[PDB]
Amino acid sequence: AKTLLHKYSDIPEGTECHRKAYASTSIGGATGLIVSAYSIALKPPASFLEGVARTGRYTFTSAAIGAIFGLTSCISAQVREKPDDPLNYFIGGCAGGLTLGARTRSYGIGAAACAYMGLTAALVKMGQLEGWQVFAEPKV
Amino acid sequence: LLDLIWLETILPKTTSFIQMKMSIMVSNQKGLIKLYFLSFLITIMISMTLFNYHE
Amino acid sequence: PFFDVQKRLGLDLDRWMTIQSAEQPHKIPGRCHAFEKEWIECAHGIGGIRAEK
Amino acid sequence: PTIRLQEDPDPEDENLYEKNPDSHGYDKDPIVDLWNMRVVFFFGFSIVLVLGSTFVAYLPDYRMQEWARREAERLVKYREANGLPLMESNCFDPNKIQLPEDED
Amino acid sequence: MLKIIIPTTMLLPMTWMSKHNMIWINATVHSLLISLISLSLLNQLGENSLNFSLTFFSDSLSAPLLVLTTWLLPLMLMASQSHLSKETTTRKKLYITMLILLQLFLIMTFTATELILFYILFEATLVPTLIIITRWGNQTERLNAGLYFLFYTLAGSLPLLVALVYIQNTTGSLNFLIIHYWSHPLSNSWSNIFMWLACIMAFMVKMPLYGLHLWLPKAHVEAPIAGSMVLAAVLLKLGGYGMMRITTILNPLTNYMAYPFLMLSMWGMIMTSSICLRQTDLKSLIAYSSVSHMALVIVAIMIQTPWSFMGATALMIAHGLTSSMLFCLANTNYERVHSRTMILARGLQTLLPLMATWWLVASLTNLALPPSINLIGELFIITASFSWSNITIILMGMNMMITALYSLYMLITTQRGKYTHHINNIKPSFTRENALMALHILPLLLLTLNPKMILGPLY
Amino acid sequence: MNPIIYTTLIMTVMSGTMLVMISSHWLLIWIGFEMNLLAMIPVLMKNFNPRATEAATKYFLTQATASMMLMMAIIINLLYSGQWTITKMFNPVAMTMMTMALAMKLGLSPFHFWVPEVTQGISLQAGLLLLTWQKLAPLSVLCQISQSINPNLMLTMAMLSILIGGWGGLNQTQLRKIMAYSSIAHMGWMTAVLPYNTTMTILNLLIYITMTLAMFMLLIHSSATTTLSLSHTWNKMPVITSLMMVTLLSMGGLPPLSGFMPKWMIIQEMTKNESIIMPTLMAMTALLNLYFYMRLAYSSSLTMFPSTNNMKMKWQFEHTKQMKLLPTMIVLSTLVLPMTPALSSLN
Amino acid sequence: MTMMSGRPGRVPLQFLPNEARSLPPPKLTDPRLVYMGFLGYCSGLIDNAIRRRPVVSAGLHRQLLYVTSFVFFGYYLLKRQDYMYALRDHDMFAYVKSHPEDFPEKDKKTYGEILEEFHPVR
Amino acid sequence: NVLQIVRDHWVHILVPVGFVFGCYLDRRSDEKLTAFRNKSLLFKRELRPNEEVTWK
Amino acid sequence: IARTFYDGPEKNYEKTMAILQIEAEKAELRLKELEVRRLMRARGDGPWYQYPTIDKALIDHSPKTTPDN
Ligand SMILES: CCCCCCCCCCCCCCCCCC(=O)OC[C@H](COP(=O)([O-])OCC(O)COP(=O)([O-])OC[C@@H](COC(=O)CCCCCCCCCCCCCCCCC)OC(=O)CCCCCCCCCCCCCCCCC)OC(=O)CCCCCCCCCCCCCCCCC
Ligand SMILES: CCCCCCCCCCCCCCCCCC(=O)OC[C@H](COP(=O)([O-])OCC(O)COP(=O)([O-])OC[C@@H](COC(=O)CCCCCCCCCCCCCCCCC)OC(=O)CCCCCCCCCCCCCCCCC)OC(=O)CCCCCCCCCCCCCCCCC
Ligand SMILES: CCCCCCCCCCCCCCCCC[C@@H](O)O[C@H](CO[C@H](O)CCCCCCCCCCCCCCC)COP(=O)(O)OCC[N+](C)(C)C
Ligand SMILES: CCCCCCCCCCCCCCCCC[C@@H](O)O[C@H](CO[C@H](O)CCCCCCCCCCCCCCC)COP(=O)(O)OCC[N+](C)(C)C
Ligand SMILES: CCCCCCCC/C=C\CCCCCCCC(=O)O[C@H](COC(=O)CCCCCCC/C=C/CCCCCCCC)COP(=O)(O)OCCN
Repeated sequence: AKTLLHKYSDIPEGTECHRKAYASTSIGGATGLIVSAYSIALKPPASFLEGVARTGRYTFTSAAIGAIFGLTSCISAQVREKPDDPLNYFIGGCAGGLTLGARTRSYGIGAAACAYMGLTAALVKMGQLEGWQVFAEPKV
Repeated sequence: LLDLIWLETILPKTTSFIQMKMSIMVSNQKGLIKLYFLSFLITIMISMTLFNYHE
Repeated sequence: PFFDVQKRLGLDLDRWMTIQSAEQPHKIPGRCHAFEKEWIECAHGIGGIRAEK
Repeated sequence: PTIRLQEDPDPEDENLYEKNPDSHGYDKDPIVDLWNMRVVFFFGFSIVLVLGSTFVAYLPDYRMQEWARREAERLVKYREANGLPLMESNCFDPNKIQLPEDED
Repeated sequence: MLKIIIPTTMLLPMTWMSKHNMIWINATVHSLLISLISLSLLNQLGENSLNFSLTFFSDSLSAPLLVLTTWLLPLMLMASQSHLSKETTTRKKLYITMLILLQLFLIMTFTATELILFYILFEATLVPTLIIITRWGNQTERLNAGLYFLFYTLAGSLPLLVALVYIQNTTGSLNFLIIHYWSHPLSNSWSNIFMWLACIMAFMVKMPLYGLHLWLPKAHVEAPIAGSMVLAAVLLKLGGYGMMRITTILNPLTNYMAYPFLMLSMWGMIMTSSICLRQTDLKSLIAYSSVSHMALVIVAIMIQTPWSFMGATALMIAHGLTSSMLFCLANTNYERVHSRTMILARGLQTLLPLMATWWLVASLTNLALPPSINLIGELFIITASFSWSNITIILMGMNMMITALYSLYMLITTQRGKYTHHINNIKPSFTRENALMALHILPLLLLTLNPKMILGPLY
Repeated sequence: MNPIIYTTLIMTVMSGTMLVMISSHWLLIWIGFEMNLLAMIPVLMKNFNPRATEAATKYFLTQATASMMLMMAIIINLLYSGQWTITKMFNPVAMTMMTMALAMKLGLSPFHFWVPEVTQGISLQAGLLLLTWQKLAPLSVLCQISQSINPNLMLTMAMLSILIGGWGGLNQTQLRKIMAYSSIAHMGWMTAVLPYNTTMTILNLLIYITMTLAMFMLLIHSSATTTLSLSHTWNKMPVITSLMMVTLLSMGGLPPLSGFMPKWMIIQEMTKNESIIMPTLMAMTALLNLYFYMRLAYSSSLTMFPSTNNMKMKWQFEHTKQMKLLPTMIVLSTLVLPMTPALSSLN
Repeated sequence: MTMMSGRPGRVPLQFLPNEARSLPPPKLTDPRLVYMGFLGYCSGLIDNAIRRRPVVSAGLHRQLLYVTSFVFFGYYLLKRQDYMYALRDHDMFAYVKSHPEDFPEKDKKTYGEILEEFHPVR
Repeated sequence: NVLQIVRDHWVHILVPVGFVFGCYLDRRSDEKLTAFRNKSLLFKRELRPNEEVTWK
Repeated sequence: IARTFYDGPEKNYEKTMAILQIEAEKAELRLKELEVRRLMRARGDGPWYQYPTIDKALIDHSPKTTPDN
């Protein structure tokens, strides 16, 4: 639940890349499990082996994306000596996007995923820096 | 190359393709209650733990 | 939303059954009549936000 | 029927000059067309174009250009006789300005 | 200011209570009289604006835009009554109602004191335009064009709304006078960068800026004649007016956020001007010349100098008049041969001598021949750009060379050479078309003698 | 069905909704929901036609499941505090259960699947009632317990409803499924602002109700339930298609129409609470609704589709029964923006 | 959240409290009332259009009733709206008065003493 | 004979009177913004012995 | 032209003064209302945001068949 997010967030950015990558891999695996559950519910896989294969495929894809994103973002934040910079998250974003393109075996998806995941990750970094609120507590 | 192909490809054609794909994915439910009541069960379970187990 | 016709007309359609400290048959008290009476009295009219604290 | 529907043939365009050789191209009715021409010409060329241009040409000097020229002449005359600089580097007086405490 | 609005609103019941054969006469006469009344707003002050009331005000930037807007309605009515002959009475009145509603929305848009009211009217101008394009356009592409027109604009302006109600929550007001007097610098932060983008991209799409200009060659080409006239002459200038109005809050953030847009404008000027050289559709060539001309207005507004603002105002007015005239000139040939291909009807100077003179004058103003106000605005923007950076003269110079090339090419293809042999239905010019050209061109030339009337609040 | 029986079933549906709306005791609110459902089931089956039976069965199963979770939440709240009054819901597990039950009743995503099927399976009058009157009771309950509502869950379901309604509407040729997906999107808009301001929720509900009533009455007037059937109406009653086009443009949310007022009023509210990303995503997502409204407008009013020969006979007859509130509903759904400040009368 | 739903002393379904009588009533020539009447006139025109009757002159009694009903409802709607805004202003002023330490009166410097950064445009 | 002209040409006075009415509505507006009439530091002036307001 | 169609600069000048005063006051009031709403919502000590509690007049203060209530 919330624990997986704070496990990633508690590690400082450009440090301990192994632990940051493990946390991102766990987050990705959870996301892939949720996607697999909904996909199996709304589109039955015609047998148990096919359901297991589809679930493993989706979960491995998501976990691989998370691992690559975390590893490259931490490494970039540590070699450039510039943590708190959204460019590291953009580079991680196309790390994950190119991973997705490789997993689905298509160049167009890979390039689109570079662009969109990198932009989204850089935006998330900007929101962390500036305190943007996705869900805002009512105050007025 | 630019005006008729790539400028079309990046802004409007990409948007139309993505929305069409998402619409097809969303609307292609056969109408069997056995599938989306199981979906309801998954949704209820997630809510209890993801949003409920941290208040 | 909530249209308070009971308050407007003084009708009492269901308020007799909301709390356990409200006029039971044969004056049988709830297990926690004193506690709920004290809590209700303390929080009366100060609003929900104030009462909680 | 190898046609998909019942449809009118596409009609050929009408030449306004066939029935009104001096047609002005405003309407099929000759009288209405002629009055459309007269009204467009009078209210466009005689009223808005000529009278409007005349009105704009003689607009009063609310932009205060002649006023500014007169004021500038007055101050140039006054300053030159005085021997004071023609123009001042600072628009706002230094006495009314409170700079921060010290340069460091 | 209601002395212009209310007479414009009375054009609706007057149109609906007119005889079946009198709607065009009544609408033309009374829209011309409204233009005459609108001429009184040109009496501007040198220090502040004409603050009519809490809601409406007029400045030296919005007054020429208002005059052009009111002047364009009679020309649109004259240009529309030929191809709407076979139309039923109620649909003719509906078309005229669309035009009147468009004028009303534009008039209120140019004079609104508060930015949210300006936004609401500037977005309301979409409905009549889309209805005009998708109901009275001639071809099957007009539907797609409409969608392109609708969603390019809205995708730009939906963030703008979110920005505006955000600003009022922090500064307390959206009144433009208060916004200008109580102005504060924009800090250099990611939140301010995205607020800057939300305040600017809506106007950039309307100009349009090279890269998000795709909707324009569709919408202008597929629209009926009055639709394309109003799209080119007034609706493109909404972005320029809004950018000029909203730039005050933007500083000092604009100095570095303007670079991508300046690069896009200074290169897309060349790109669209060169696109005009290989264009088989005449109306499409005229449409692309508009993008090439508005790139210059974008550059002038981004560099933020008094000479650039004066030049941008002058160029917006001059382009409105010239592009409207060119669209009408192409429509005259289209209503003869029923094709927009430029090489289909040639040698027309032999068959239509005076319309050839109209073509020549329109082409001369399009390539900014001195001392036309096209040239005044262009040269002011070029001088300000030279001050911004000398290297700009290379790009600016190149654009001028290209603009003259596709203008005269457009003239040589359609007017010179020998007339195609098969065509035999080329009738002599009507008085309506000749007067429509004259009422475009005479005000343009007359504005040369009093250019301060179109140079904006920085004069 | 007998007209007296129909009348008394309609009165029972309305009485259940009003019982929910005037009750201070949770048990009476539950009873109002039960009474509403009991009389609601036969109204959906008024014309037998087995698709109506299917829609009634699906609706019954969904609403009975929601009622059970609602009762369980009431009992959990009572267990953790001997309270029956509808208030800020002292227990958070009970609050989550209650929010999920009410989201199932309203049809918010992801509990949204039933709305398109039930709406397609019933008649247009039944669809009108289902998409207008049935939303009042759950939203009136949510307004009361809004202070204890968890924003993260409610806003997640609101964004999901907006996205899913917009995406689902794009694929539809049937008019009732289009109306259902529009309803899902507007429910998401209603529930996004609920934790911040219930007056905005009420305002959006009222504007959506008048727009939905106008649209459903215009579809009843021209007996069209498909896009191609609606494309014949220009050749029989052009005025109806013109008013339909303006109502569709208003439903799209384009200014200066009435549809724009709620979104404009919700975004502003969310900006006073430092919510910027959420309104921007919602406003950009509403463009999908606008697209599939514009496509219907293209089909019915802005172009003329081919007609049939027998339509000529229909030229000789008039619409017999008239809907008296249709003109008022159309004017209210289009030309009401200048009176926006009157929303202060809703608080 | 409901800002004024539970304001003390509020009568549940009143629509027009007695204290609202202390406010000036809207004038019968109020531009908002004229817009309500215009809405009624448009409703009458659309009624004639749908019923396939002469739009402008079909039923003058019906058009008059449309206009009159819209104006009559709008008058009371305007009264309630004005009263509700007056209540908001009254409460906000009273709360500012009763919480001085939360709205401290600040002595204001003049522009001669404030140091604003200058950003040249070049 | 007057009806033969008026009954088909009265739409010709809608925009003229709509102009006149518009001017009137401007003047009334000017009557709601008089809080500083003859009160500005630049134009404050002693009234002429007969005049009542510096502007309308 | 000036005598027939226009007014002196003072009319526009002082109308601008009045308009600016009204707009500045409205902006100040908007900011003050936002601050009052924030404080009232958090504290619960104002007329606004008053959430209902149990009415005290519902309690039965009678002997309860058992001495300890
Ligand atoms: C108004 C504004 C104006 C702007 C608007 C217009 C311009 C914007 C739009 C135009 C550009 C957008 C296109 C982007 C990629 C689209 C690919 C695609 O459509 O896939 C579907 C399409 C269908 O795939 P399929 O049908 O499923 O598979 C069958 C294959 O078609 C058949 O298979 P195949 O055997 O024939 O070929 C496949 C294979 C075999 O490849 C080949 O056959 C031939 C070689 C192709 C790649 C060669 C690249 C190496 C050399 C290029 C170096 C840079 C350029 C020179 C710079 C000079 C510097 C002074 O290709 C590869 O293995 C290449 C893998 C990746 C290597 C290239 C990626 C390097 C990234 C560059 C980093 C830059 C960082 C900043 C640098 C700063 C300093 C400049 O895939 C392709 O066929 C195209 C693949 C080639 C993609 C690389 C070409 C683009 C290079 C630049 C991309 C940057 C643009 C986007 C910016 C934002 C992204 C972060
Ligand atoms: C925040 C402030 C604002 C709040 C806003 C509130 C919400 C606003 C509105 C929300 C949305 C409303 C949507 C309405 C949907 C209705 C569905 C429908 O009727 O079909 C459409 C219908 C379709 O017509 P059609 O298909 O052409 O006709 C063919 C027939 O259906 C063919 O059928 P047939 O051949 O069977 O024909 C039979 C026909 C002909 O009728 C007859 O022949 C009459 C026969 C008389 C039989 C008498 C039987 C008596 C015995 C039964 C007793 C039952 C007791 C139940 C109570 C038990 C309590 C424990 O009867 C009917 O058509 C329907 C009759 C309707 C009866 C209404 C019953 C009202 C019950 C009230 C409940 C509340 C009571 C208090 C409860 C307190 C708590 C406990 O046309 C329309 O209704 C158009 C839309 C009308 C909407 C009205 C506009 C909204 C309201 C505007 C007025 C002002 C409202 C605000 C008032 C403010 C307070 C003063
Ligand atoms: C000497 C010869 C050369 C001189 C040429 C000069 C040309 C100047 C006039 C030409 C047209 C003028 C342009 C119209 C702008 C006026 C609009 C408005 O600003 O004027 C209003 C004034 O309204 C007037 O009525 C102006 C209306 C004039 C309309 C001109 C229409 C002429 C066309 C005739 C058509 C022919 C009929 C059909 C024949 C077939 C202002 O309201 P008002 O409150 O007062 O002013 C406040 C200042 N006060 C306090 C001093 C009064
Ligand atoms: C085709 C027509 C489309 C319209 C064109 C619109 C153009 C929009 C471009 C926006 C202009 C600038 C945006 C932000 C300013 C700088 C961006 C960045 O490149 O510069 C560095 C930013 O640092 C890093 O590079 C972070 C950005 C990297 C992640 C963003 C991905 C950008 C890739 C291009 C995406 C394509 C844009 C259009 C999308 C459709 C500056 O270094 P730094 O000192 O650290 O940051 C200072 C900024 N502060 C003050 C706010 C803190
Ligand atoms: C035809 C295509 C045109 C495309 C136009 C779309 C681009 C518009 C620009 C971004 C729109 C959203 C901006 C939000 C409005 C700004 C208001 C604001 O200032 O809020 C910011 C917050 O800013 C944001 O959250 C914006 C982040 C982005 C959210 C949505 C992502 C949209 C995509 C971003 C990149 C695209 C923009 C450029 C694309 C150009 C068009 C191709 C700060 O507020 P606070 O939270 O209170 O911070 C101070 C106290 N903490």
